Amino acid sequence: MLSDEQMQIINSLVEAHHKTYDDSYSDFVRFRPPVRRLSMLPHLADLVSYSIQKVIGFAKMIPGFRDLTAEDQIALLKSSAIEIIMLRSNQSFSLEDMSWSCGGPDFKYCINDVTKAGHTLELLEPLVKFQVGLKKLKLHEEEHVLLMAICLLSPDRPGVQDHVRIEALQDRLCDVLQAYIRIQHPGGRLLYAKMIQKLADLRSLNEEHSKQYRSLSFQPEHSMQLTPLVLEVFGSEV
Amino acid sequence: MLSDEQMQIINSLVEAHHKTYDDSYSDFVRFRPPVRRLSMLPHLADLVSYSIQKVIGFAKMIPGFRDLTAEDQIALLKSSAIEIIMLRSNQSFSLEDMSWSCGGPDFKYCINDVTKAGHTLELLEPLVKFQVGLKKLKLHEEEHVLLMAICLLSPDRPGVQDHVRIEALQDRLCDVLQAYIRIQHPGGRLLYAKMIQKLADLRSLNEEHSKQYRSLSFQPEHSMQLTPLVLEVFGSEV
Amino acid sequence: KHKILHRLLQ
Amino acid sequence: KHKILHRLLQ
Ligand SMILES: C=C1/C(=C\C=C2/CCC[C@]3(C)[C@@H](C(CCCC(C)(C)O)CCCC(C)(C)O)CC[C@@H]23)C[C@@H](O)C[C@@H]1O
Ligand SMILES: C=C1/C(=C\C=C2/CCC[C@]3(C)[C@@H](C(CCCC(C)(C)O)CCCC(C)(C)O)CC[C@@H]23)C[C@@H](O)C[C@@H]1O
Repeated sequence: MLSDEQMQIINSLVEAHHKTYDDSYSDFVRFRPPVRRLSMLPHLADLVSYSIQKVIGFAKMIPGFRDLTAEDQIALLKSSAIEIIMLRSNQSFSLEDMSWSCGGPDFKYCINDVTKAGHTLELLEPLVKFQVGLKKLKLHEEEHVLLMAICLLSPDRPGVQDHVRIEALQDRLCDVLQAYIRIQHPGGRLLYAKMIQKLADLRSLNEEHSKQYRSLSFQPEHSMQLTPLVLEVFGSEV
Repeated sequence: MLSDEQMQIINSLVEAHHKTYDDSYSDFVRFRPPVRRLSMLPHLADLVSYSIQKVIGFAKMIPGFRDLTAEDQIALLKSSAIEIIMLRSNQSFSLEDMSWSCGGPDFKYCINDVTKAGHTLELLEPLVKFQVGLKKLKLHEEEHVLLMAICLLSPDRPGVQDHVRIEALQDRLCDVLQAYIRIQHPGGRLLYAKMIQKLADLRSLNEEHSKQYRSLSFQPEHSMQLTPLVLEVFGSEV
Repeated sequence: KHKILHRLLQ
Repeated sequence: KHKILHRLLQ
């Protein structure tokens, strides 16, 4: 069975998530409205920008993260943000209609829509594949929140400094996850390994996005549709 | 009576305006919705950003402007944009309710609202005064469009180079305006001088905005609400 | 800078 | 740069 410190980690993460994720998606009406040349760009840019702020909020509450140098914090956020976005978005994803259901017709996001935001079907495909596979793991809220913190504390991120301390923090988290599945998750002998796998699939998805985004980013008529936060997090200014 | 060249200028300006100004304000639903900490900021930032693009569009069609160096064009836009914004906004201003009426409750803009976008009443007052006074001049569409082009081609703008050619273009425009009022505007012996006056009131309003904006601009939690175009036009990068 | 304006100015 | 992130990180 788990220890006191590990259990205090589970609480903190679960609380952080609840505090930064609304299952009713009521804030989406404050974004520039969706429109089905990259007519979805304005809306999705806002959805992503909103989410960064949320990932930041969650991150600030990951035990150990607050103590990292401002630079490393920034370094981890910049390189993992999009991955954390994809992970948390799974909660709104539906195997039923292969889309992120956040509202009526307006906030239901089809693969098609992400295209009207400058993204091809070729790379939109692996995202759905990742979403579907991840959904099938029927993760407990405690595992979903752990995986996000693991992802965030990957020492292998361009720009990181104290990669030894990042490495250590991530390992402490990886422990709690393995222990938790062992004790609390009936029927999950492979789960862990499966979850670790997901982290690598995210890396590809990340790299892929970087390319797509770079292109978009360089055309001023498009970058003018993005928000300051997006431009900053995905920007390449050292 | 007017000449052929002067009359060709009137047409071009009137057409440019019609092409860049919608009296139905139907595009406002694409902006982030208004909300009555600077809750109106997101919406107004979008309203202003939209307008810059429109002022650019109009500018590109001012006879003579297209031939200026890219730098001078940029220099004139950066320093006059806000002034042109205030001028064209007069069309939506209503002496009846002292507000810019662009839609139902949502798009009706009260002095109060601009406050929820980081602007004090002290300086919001002179704007209304300017709007009211300008409205009372019952300008013809031909005079309103001329005044905007005059304003835009003021040689006295920080950053301008060929101020002699700017000076000349503005004078050609000032001619057409004086001639037009003489020939076509029954009862306007003072009008011209009154209009030229307005240009100076704009200068103050401009300077005032610059200060307000600078403050806002420097607080990241606020500038993150603005758009790339606004940040660029009002930014101070040489 | 002024990348956006340069583009909008065609 | 990174003015926004620095601020959001408190
Ligand atoms: C955000 C959240 C939601 C859905 C996620 C989506 C649907 C729209 C498009 C997104 C945002 C994907 C996009 C990134 C688009 C952004 C930009 C700036 C236009 O390059 C995909 C890029 C990834 C691939 C590999 C497809 O190229 C990643 C996750 C997808 C809703 C809710 O669950 C909150 C969550 O928090
Ligand atoms: C735009 C247009 C319209 C109205 C104009 C308004 C109402 C809202 C607030 C504005 C946009 C004033 C603001 C500038 C706010 C912008 C920002 C970035 C938040 O610092 C005022 C600053 C001037 C004073 C002197 C008040 O400080 C200037 C003109 C005012 C509607 C339509 O007519 C199109 C027009 O095209």
